[PDB]
Amino acid sequence: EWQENKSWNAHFTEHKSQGVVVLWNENKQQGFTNNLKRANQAFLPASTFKIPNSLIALDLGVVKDEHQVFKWDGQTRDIATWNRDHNLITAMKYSVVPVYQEFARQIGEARMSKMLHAFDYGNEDISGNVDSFWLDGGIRISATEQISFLRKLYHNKLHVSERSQRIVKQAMLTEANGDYIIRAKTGYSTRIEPKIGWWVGWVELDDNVWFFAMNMDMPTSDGLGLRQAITKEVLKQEKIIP
Amino acid sequence: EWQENKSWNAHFTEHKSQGVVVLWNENKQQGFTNNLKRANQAFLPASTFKIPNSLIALDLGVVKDEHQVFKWDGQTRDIATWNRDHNLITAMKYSVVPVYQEFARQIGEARMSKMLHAFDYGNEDISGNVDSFWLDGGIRISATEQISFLRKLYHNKLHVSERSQRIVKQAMLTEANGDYIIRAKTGYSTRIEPKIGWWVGWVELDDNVWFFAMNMDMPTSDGLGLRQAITKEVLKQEKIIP
Ligand SMILES: O=C(O)c1cccc(-c2ccncc2)c1
Ligand SMILES: O=C(O)c1cccc(-c2ccncc2)c1
Ligand SMILES: [Cl-]
Repeated sequence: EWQENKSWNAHFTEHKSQGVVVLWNENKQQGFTNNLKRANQAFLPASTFKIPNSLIALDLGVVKDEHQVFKWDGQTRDIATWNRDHNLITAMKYSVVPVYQEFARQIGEARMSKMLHAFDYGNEDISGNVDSFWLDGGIRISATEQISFLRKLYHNKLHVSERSQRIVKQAMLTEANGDYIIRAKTGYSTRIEPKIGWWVGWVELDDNVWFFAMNMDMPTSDGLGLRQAITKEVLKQEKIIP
Repeated sequence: EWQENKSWNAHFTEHKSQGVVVLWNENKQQGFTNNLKRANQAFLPASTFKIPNSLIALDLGVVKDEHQVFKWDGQTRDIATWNRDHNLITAMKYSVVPVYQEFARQIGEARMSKMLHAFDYGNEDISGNVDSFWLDGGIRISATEQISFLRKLYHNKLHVSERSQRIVKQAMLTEANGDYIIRAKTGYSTRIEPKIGWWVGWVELDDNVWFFAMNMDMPTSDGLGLRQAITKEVLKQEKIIP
């Protein structure tokens, strides 16, 4: 079941923003959120779509392994980190859109659609440009649906090879220490309203795993750092991390 | 290719200790150490042997995956974390000797011997008790030999399944942030003189990989923390980590 905790809103109001945090206790099979309605509100996935995109590219051979180099095309873009060669790890670390756009082109409209249906991903609607539908197309997904999708990935239950799912889980590595491990992916939807920021993944503990998925209104890029900051303060309140 | 940098000794002396640090730049294929002799002096692997031990156990089916639970045998031991159920992740995280002793028993002398030779691991001598040879048996490995093994693990070139190697590298995960990822294994040898502590692994960067292997005199358990502190103080000096 699910369960609402309005107290987390204090973290959002503390930063003069508003959004939703959704946690899932794998052991107890229980979910927690500050806003059950927005937890089920479907938004554009934006760069969080790089998870299923990576899975499909790997399983089809578009990506050989996490070391394959995808050379810069030479176009100077507003994000400096995008103007250099990348591999799967760095491409996901820096949310390099142009690399995954090339993945989607080679994947193809048809194969992308078939796989997202097998993943049961959001509304499964890729309408728009094959190389930007997750940014300005018709695909939509809610926070609870992210967790459902993420859970399949953790258990290697998605309909792709185990290898592909392990590699993507490796590429999602964000932070790790003696207390926890975080495998997650950021997102920043700016092309179509509402402008929001994503952060979806999970926290690995010794004896349990806490899946999470959060989105928040992001009218300007200054507040991107709040995606992780607000998430972590909820984790510290729930005593999941020191 | 190899170069000696006696300046690093300052990090050992300010802590009233002695030891060796060995670095290998994968891109440039160059190695650096503070003591060429000790870098090639072979010691007992101790708990660093849990890398090859895990690889063999996985490849033979002794360990099904990183989720298989290994039940505490109900015998109280002086290490609190050992009086607990474990999987490969927590077992390696907490150096749970009893769990790996059962691995070796199930693996068997013959298969254990055969595999270590394929790995070209240390002196490849499993002489002693199958359930403790890496602690008070005849097997020996030097810091430089550890790196040659670690490098084969990183490139999946060892004579075991790719999956087995990916799993162990996941279990080796120790620390991660926006600047680097560390996958390593600690060691603490006390049954045969000299008493030492190990730390072998590597640092993953965006554009390079730094392999490392260090051991230091450990007369008492009070200085175990210096294994990581000293190693990191060298990494900062070589500007491998901020
Ligand atoms: O957080 C993300 O996922 C993401 C993706 C693409 C671009 C940017 C971005 C845009 C402007 N200034 C800073 C960062 C962020
Ligand atoms: O650091 C390790 O890898 C390790 C492995 C096994 C045991 C111990 C140990 C033994 C006594 N007191 C404290 C710790 C340490
Ligand atoms: Cl990993």
